[PDB]
Amino acid sequence: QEPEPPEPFEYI
Amino acid sequence: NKYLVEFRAGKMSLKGTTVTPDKRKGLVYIQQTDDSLIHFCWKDRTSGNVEDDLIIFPDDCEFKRVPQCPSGRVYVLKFKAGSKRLFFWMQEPKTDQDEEHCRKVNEYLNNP
Amino acid sequence: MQIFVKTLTGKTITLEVEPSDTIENVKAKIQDKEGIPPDQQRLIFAGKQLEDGRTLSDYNIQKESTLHLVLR
Repeated sequence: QEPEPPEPFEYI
Repeated sequence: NKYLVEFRAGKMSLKGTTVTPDKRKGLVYIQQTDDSLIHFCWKDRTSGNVEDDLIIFPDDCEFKRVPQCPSGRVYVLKFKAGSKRLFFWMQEPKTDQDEEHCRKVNEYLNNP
Repeated sequence: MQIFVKTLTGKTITLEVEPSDTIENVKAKIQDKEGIPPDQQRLIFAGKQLEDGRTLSDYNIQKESTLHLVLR
């Protein structure tokens, strides 16, 4: 099967 | 046209400070064209459309792991020419090869 | 503004340009310097091939940028 999307994260 | 490295990944969006993902089953790869140029592309595993195709020269980019994402295996194709950051979350089933793919990307982009 | 074009063989040239300038206006400047027909010029920046008819701003190219100049 296939992973689930990542949760939005701040980019720093 | 043979590929030089391929691996399932998806895309993400960088809004302000905030990297938002994309849901499609995509694939990242590197392809050498008949005039020798090195392309870094991403295509929709679903439709098969190639949405991204960039010609990359040594020192253009780094392909790196993103530490701020715990919940995914987020990588960024980043440019020294500016703020062009391109985000991808690994969609491979097994993490075993995340780091080999990251290395071989960087290798073919900078050592073609 | 000041920008640079570097070829693969390593030859660098310095150009004075505006962001309004069109890619063909840039290949003309390169020709006047090196003698290379624009039809033989490919200019790539940040992984995008710069198209005739678009401008340097369209690709948000800024001062001190280096354009990759590949010959056909």
